[PDB]
Amino acid sequence: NFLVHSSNNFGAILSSTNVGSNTY
Amino acid sequence: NFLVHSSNNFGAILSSTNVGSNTY
Amino acid sequence: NFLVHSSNNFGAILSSTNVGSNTY
Amino acid sequence: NFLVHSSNNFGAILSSTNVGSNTY
Amino acid sequence: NFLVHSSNNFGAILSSTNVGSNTY
Amino acid sequence: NFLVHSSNNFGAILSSTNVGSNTY
Amino acid sequence: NFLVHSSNNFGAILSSTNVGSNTY
Amino acid sequence: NFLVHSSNNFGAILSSTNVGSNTY
Amino acid sequence: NFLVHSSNNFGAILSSTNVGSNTY
Amino acid sequence: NFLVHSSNNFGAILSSTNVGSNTY
Amino acid sequence: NFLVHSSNNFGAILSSTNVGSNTY
Amino acid sequence: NFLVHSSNNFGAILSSTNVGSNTY
Repeated sequence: NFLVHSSNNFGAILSSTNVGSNTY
Repeated sequence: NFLVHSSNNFGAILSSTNVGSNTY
Repeated sequence: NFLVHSSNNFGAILSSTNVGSNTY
Repeated sequence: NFLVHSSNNFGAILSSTNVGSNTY
Repeated sequence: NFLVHSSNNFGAILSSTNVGSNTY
Repeated sequence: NFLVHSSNNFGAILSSTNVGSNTY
Repeated sequence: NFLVHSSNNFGAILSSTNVGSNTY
Repeated sequence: NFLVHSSNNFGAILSSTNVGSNTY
Repeated sequence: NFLVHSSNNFGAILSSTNVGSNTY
Repeated sequence: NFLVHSSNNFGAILSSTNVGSNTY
Repeated sequence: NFLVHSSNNFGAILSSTNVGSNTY
Repeated sequence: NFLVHSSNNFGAILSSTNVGSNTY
């Protein structure tokens, strides 16, 4: 069992996450 | 069993996620 | 069993996800 | 058993997903 | 058993998905 | 059992996360 | 100008929507 | 100008929405 | 100009939304 | 200009939202 | 200009939101 | 200009939000 995980990133990443604004 | 996972990214990524704004 | 997964990205990606705005 | 998965992307991708706006 | 999957993309893709706006 | 995990980052990353603004 | 919209639902509704699984 | 919107729901609703699983 | 919006819900609602699982 | 918004909820609501699991 | 917003909730609400698990 | 906002909650609310687990 030989397992290899490779992740390479070379680009700018912009992330906006909004969770909420719910009225109950 | 030989397993290889390769992920390469070279492009700018913009992500906007909005979860919410529900009225109950 | 030889398994290889390769993912290469070179293009700009723009993603907008909106989940919500439901009135109950 | 030899398995190979290759995915290559070179084009700009724009995705808009809206789930919601349901009145109950 | 030799299996090969190849996907190559070179064109701009624009996708708009709207699920919702149902009145109950 | 041979396991290798490699993560390499070379791009600027900007992340904004907002959780809240719920009225009860 | 008098306008009235009335929607009444009394039956169980099951909806499954799958958008995707496209290879480019 | 008199406008009235009324929505009444009395039935169980089950909704499954899957957007994605696209290979580029 | 008289405007009235009324929404009443009395039934159990189950919603599952999955957006993603795209390979680029 | 008279405006009234009324939302009443009496049923249990279960919501699961998953955004992600994308490989770039 | 008379504006009234009323929101009343009487049912148990369970919400699970997962944003992430993306490999770059 | 008369404005009134009223929010009333009487039901137990359980919320789980996970943002993260991204590999770069």
